[PDB]
Formats: sequence, C-alpha cells, structure tokens
Amino acid sequence: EVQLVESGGRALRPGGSLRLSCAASGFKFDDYAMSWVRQVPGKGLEFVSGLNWNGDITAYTDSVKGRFTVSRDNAKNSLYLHINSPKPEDTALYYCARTSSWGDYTRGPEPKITWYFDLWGRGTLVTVSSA
Amino acid sequence: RTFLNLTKPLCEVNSWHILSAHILVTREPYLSCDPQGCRMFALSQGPFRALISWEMGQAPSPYNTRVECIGWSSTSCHDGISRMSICISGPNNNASAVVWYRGRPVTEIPSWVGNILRTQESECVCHKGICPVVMTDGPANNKAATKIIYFKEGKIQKIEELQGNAQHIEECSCYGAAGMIKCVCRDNWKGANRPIITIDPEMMTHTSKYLCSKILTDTSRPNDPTNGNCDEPITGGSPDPGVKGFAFLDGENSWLGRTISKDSRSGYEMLKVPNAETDTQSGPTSYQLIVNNQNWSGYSGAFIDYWANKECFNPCFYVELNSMVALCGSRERLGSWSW
Amino acid sequence: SVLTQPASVSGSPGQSITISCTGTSSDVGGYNYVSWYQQHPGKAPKLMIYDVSKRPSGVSNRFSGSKSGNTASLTISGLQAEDEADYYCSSYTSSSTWVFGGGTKLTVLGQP
Amino acid sequence: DIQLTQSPSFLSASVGDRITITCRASQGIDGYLAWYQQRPGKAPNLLIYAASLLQSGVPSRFSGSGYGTEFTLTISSLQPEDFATYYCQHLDSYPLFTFGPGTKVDIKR
Amino acid sequence: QVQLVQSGAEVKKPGSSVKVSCKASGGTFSSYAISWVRQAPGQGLEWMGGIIPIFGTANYAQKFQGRVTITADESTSTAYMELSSLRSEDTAVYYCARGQLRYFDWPTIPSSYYGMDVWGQGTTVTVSSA
Ligand SMILES: *[C@@H]1O[C@H](CO)[C@@H](O[C@@H]2O[C@H](CO)[C@@H](O)[C@H](O)[C@H]2NC(C)=O)[C@H](O)[C@H]1NC(C)=O
Ligand SMILES: [Ca+2]
Repeated sequence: EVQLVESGGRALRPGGSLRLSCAASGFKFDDYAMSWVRQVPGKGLEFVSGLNWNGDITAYTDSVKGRFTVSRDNAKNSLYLHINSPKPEDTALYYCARTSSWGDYTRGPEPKITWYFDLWGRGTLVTVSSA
Repeated sequence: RTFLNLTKPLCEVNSWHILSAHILVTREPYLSCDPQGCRMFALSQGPFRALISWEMGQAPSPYNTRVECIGWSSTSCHDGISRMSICISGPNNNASAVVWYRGRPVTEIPSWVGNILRTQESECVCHKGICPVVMTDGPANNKAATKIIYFKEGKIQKIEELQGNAQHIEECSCYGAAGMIKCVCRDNWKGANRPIITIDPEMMTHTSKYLCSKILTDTSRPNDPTNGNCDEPITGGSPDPGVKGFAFLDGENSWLGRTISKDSRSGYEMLKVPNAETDTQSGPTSYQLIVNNQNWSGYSGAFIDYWANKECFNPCFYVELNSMVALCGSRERLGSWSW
Repeated sequence: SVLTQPASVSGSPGQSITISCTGTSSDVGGYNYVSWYQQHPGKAPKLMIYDVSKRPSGVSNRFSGSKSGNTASLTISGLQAEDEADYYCSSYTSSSTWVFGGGTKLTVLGQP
Repeated sequence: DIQLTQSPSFLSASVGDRITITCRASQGIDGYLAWYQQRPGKAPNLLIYAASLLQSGVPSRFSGSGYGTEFTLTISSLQPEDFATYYCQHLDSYPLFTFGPGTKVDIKR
Repeated sequence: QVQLVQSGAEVKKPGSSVKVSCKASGGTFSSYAISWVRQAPGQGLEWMGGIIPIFGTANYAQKFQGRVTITADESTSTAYMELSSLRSEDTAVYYCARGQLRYFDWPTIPSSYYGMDVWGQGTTVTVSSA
C-alpha cells in the first residue's frame, strides 16, 4: 500500500551536517510533490521545505532558507533533506509528506504553488544541543 | 436557417493580412463566427463576471452588446440556426457549468473532481447540430480528468472520457475541416509540445495524440529538438509552464504560431512547417513576424468564418497583447508589402 | 555596386546638415530598406536610423530621414554638441545582401 | 503574513456529542484551508481539504464548512478513535505554509 | 547586457585560416539573423556575410564568395566565421551583428529586412610575417 519511510535522523551538535532520507512505495513517485514538515515534541507541526516532481520549484521557509538543501532522486525513488549549520531551535520530529495541489489554475505566467499534504510517515528525531 | 455542414476543404494560405460610452475591463477575449459575420467575446467584471460579445471593429459600448452567460470560464459557437454558449459559475470546489441556447439556460453540468472546472476558453465547432466541448477538472500541474461533451439543440447526447496519449488538456482551440474537428492546446503539467485531438461527430468519437513537428510552440520551451516526438511529451523550460496557442494542420497547408522568446510571453511569429501532422524531421518555410520581441503577447487562438461566400474556409487567428490583433490573409504571397 | 557619399561635411552649431547617399535602382530605389549608422573612434557602430525614416529606442529627434528617387537623405537640425562622427548609409539589395556607403566624416570645432 | 488561530484550545466532551472547532485568519483566504488530525503518538492524517472536500479514505462523519476568515469543522459523532489533536493549514502561503496552534479534545470528567 | 561577445585581438600569418566566434547573451538563436561585417582601419565598413540558423540559409557578399564561411551551432548558440587563404590586406576589425527576421519565402526575395540593431565590441585581426 501507500507507505513513506524516514531514516537518517539523529541528534547532532551545532555546526554539523545531517542527511534525512525518505523512501516512498505504493504509488506513482514522479507524479506528486514531496515535502518535509517538522514538529517539536511539545507543540504543533511546522513547515520547512518541499519540492515538485522535477525539482524546478523548491520551497524553503524563512528560518531554514540559507541552511537547508532539498533534493529528490526519482531513479532510486527517494527524497533527501540536508541540514547544515544547525541551531538549538532545530530539535524536532520530521515527517516526510506526499504533497498535492488544489486550485492551481493561473492565467498569468507565474505558477501558483498551493500545497496540501495527504500521506505522512513515522518521522525521525533531530536534537541539537551543545553536549 | 440550415445546420452547418463541414464539407468545404481548407485550401492553402500564404501571407496573413490585417483584419483588426467607454470600454470595460475586458480579459480573455476570443472570436466567434456566425452567419452575420464575426463577433468578439470577452469576460468583463461589470463576483459578477459576464461574457460580452460585440461586432468587429466597434468599441465595446452598452448599446450594441449582448450578454451570453455568467461565469469566469466559457466557450461559445454557432450551428447555423442557433448559438450555443457554455459558462462556469460557482465556488472553486463546487463549480457548475450552465449552457445557454438561443439566450436561455438549457442544461447544467456539475463537477466531478471539484477542483476548478474549466473549458477551452475559445470557440467551439458545430457539425449537423453536434457541438463538441472539451472540459477538464483537477490539478493544473498534474494528472487531471478531461472529458468531452457533445451538445445538440442545447441538450446532451454523449459525455466520454479522454482517450489517446494526451496527458494534460486545458484551454483548447478547435477548427473544423472536411467533417473532422482538430483541437490544439496547452500541456500545462509536463509537455512543451501541444497535443492534438481529432473529433469525428459522424461516428461520435475522438482520439488524442501529440504534434510530431520539431518546432515547439509553447512558452516556455527549450531549444527545438532535432526529432520532435508525438507520442511522449518533451519536458523543459522555465519558469512559465505553458501558454494557450493554436495550429492549423492540412499537411502541406500547416501553420504554427508561437512567441518569440523561449522563456517569456514576448512577441509572436508563425511558421509554415510542412506536414505538421506526422513529420518528425520537419522544418519551417514561410516566416512572418506578427508581433516584435519588444512588446508583450498573451493567449493566441484560432477561428474560421465557415459562413463565407467562398469554396474554402479561409482560417484566421487572434493574438493578445491590453489590446489584441485579429489577422488572416489570402493566397497573396509574402513580401515587403506584408505586415 | 557600391553606394556613394559626398566626402565629408561640417557646419557651425545651430545649423542643419544634410547627408546624401545615392546608388542604383535595384538596391536603393526599389526597396525602402535604407538605414543610417553613426560610429565614434574606438566605438562600435550604432543604428542611428532604421526603415528609412524611423527611429530606434531613444535617439534624439534631431535625426530625420527622407527618400527621393535613388537618394536617401539624413537631416540633422541644430547640431548641438558632439554629433561629430563617421556616418554611413546602408541599403538592402535584391540578392539578399547589404551594401554599405563610403562614409562621411562630420567634424565639429570646439573653439575659433 | 496571514494569522491562524484556532479555538477552543482545549475541550472535554463525551462520546457521540456535537463537537465543532473554529479556525480564524486575519484576512480572507478563500477556500485555501485544510484540516489535519493527529492521534497521540501517531502521524497526522488529512481529514478535509478545500474546507469542504473529504478525503477518499476518511469516514463520512467529519464535516467542514466556511469561506473567508472563519472555518468550522464538526464531528458528527465522537468515537474512541476521535480523541486526538487538530490543526488547520493554509495553502496559498508560499513558502510559509502556516499550521494551526492545535486543539486537543479529551474525555469529559 | 553585453548581448554579443566575440573574442579579442589576434595576429595571423598570411595564407592561413582565421576563425572568429559570436555568442549571444541567451543560448538560443530563435529567429535572429546573424550578420558579419568588416571595417578597415580608418576607411569604413564592409558587409561580409549573413546567416539565418532557423532556416539554415547562408548568404555572402559578391567579393567574398568562396572565401568566407559562416556556420551556426545552436547547442551553444555560437556563430563561427572563417576565412581561408589570408592575405596581408585582411587586417581589419570584424564585428558580429544581430537582427530580427521579418519574413522568409523562397519564390519572393528571401531574408527580409532585419537590419543591424545589435552589435558587438569587435575583433581585431592583423596579418603580418613577424
Ligand atoms: C454544491 O452546490 C449544490 C447546489 O448548487 C449543492 O446541492 C444542494 O445541496 C443541498 C444540501 O447541501 C440540498 O438541500 C440541495 O437539494 C442540493 N441541490 C441540488 C441541485 O443538488 C451541493 O451540496 C454543493 N456541494 C458542496 C460540496 O458544497
Ligand atoms: Ca508546458
């Protein structure tokens, strides 16, 4: 069936680099967008980054604009999120979410990126502490 | 008087010719033919968007105009006795299409995916009362459900799902010739080459494929490949996903219109690429510079005055800029005298 | 066949100077495809006038063009400051080839 | 720069009762809003999108309504599986896809 | 913003072959006709050749027929201009210019008026024996 599996998440120290991997099975990989959504163990979900099927359009939030890398490998059917320059505010659980669109009819040249998430995963933990 | 019959063929055209108490905010304007001549339709804002159709040349004023139906996406044409119009109104998730026939509503069609129902936003073609209309519902950057609805006297005779190798179908332009209708339009999701749909109202069927010409006719697009393919789409270009256009296909009598820039909607040119239907290594002949690269362009459509007093149909086109230009010429050949 | 220009013309500021370019009938007279270029030493030529009597993006109004028979005329009304340059006339021929004029040196003095 | 606050923050209701939740935004967002349910220690699952359209697999006892700044979600009959947290997400907020602060519902005492 | 960048100065021996490049700002020759002009030092200009890559049509001046060759590479949008059998009088400045094609038709006069509305900085070529 539809399944998303996350791996590679772990606690790390400031100034390090981490790679989070997402594997999808049970649907058409290249006909859907994919994103990551994080949630601290105390509060609600927060968007971080995402991309479309070919990677032409990529979205990063304000707080991770200069230190996050998002890529997808359709040949291996995988999604990769690279986190560099971590901060103690990046301790949370990450979920890999299959992302679709609604109401994306734009007459002008600029595409409309309206996204909502349907399929989720177990998520991986990322704790940043100076120890 | 009598229902229109697509029997006259589409003879060769060589060079295009100039054909084109206040105005309203008119956007998405196309052209539709009728026994009285040709009229221009546009969507005006007056939450209450409405179609307004006016005579050729005359400015849009509240004295010679008539409203067809209410909505934001629409299509309209004629069958020789009556005019059939289709509009889409309602919320985005609950869009409904209302059909008008001789100025009164006759049919309502509900949505089936509930994600912005849209129509071809051009003219339709009527053959012995059968007037196909292509509608699409779903994502505009992914797989969407495309259906074809056949109307007659403002009533439904057949709704059939899309066939063929087409993957995404929006905002199509249809022209009739020899009893068969050909529709060319935009692949907004993946392809950079326009699909083509062949509709036969005799057997009441259609088929879909792509254009085999190597000259791509969408914006944005990459550089023209050596071997244009008409089974699988060609992907590339940024950032624009696509633009509505048109293409006339009569073997050696073929015309493709595209923007000058490969990334932006600036300028408009045409090419007479021989055998646009099947040839994969085809290359263009007659060039004509319609709109220079300096100013902006927009949606381009095709229309034919089938009620002409000729043995042909004499196709014609329109390109937007804002204002728009409606152009078509005769067998007179290109030169320093053409514009 | 090569078009001919007078030689070199000049005048005082505040006057109008006319440069003439004549050729044959198969290149200049037949087609309204005569252009005018100005070039400064060490600088690439600039399309001063295109389509006989039309101006590109910008270009001061002082430049004007006219045609009569096989003669193309460029008129500068009120030569202001620094129009001193090499001016060239170009025509499009029936053989899909461009022909360039000999060239005219317009020189402006700076002090008596 | 569109706010998103949802109420009530906490609500205790018995099984099979009328329960509704309201998500509010600073300005009109059309129908660009979705609702997500997350069970204690479970991955969140989408309930409704476009503020009125139910998902294919979700039960038919979840209803959504609203068009503008106020959106309402109603559970037809509470179930043992219905004890979870709820979030409202904005769609046309590239690239700040805002989520709701969170509403938690528990068994009444 | 530079539109076209050619290369730079060069000195070549007599009797050899010279090759000059013209690259557009964008890597696409959609409908632009690329012309090549020559200017002798302090005398004037001299139209030398022209190419239309979309129709693949190459035209040369009467004097330079059989000596100048112009080719186009749409992979890199590069126009190559080549002379063979260089003489001592070949020292000049070569420019590449661009124009907008208006119409094209084989029976009537092809290669419509496209002008020289965009130019380049120029390439100096000097022929000498030392
Ligand atoms: C879409 O709009 C139609 C009406 O245009 C809705 O259909 C009506 O629904 C109400 C109850 O919701 C019924 O009492 C009416 O009898 C229905 N009318 C018709 C003609 O069917 C429909 O429910 C709306 N759909 C959504 C998802 O909001
Ligand atoms: Ca496309």
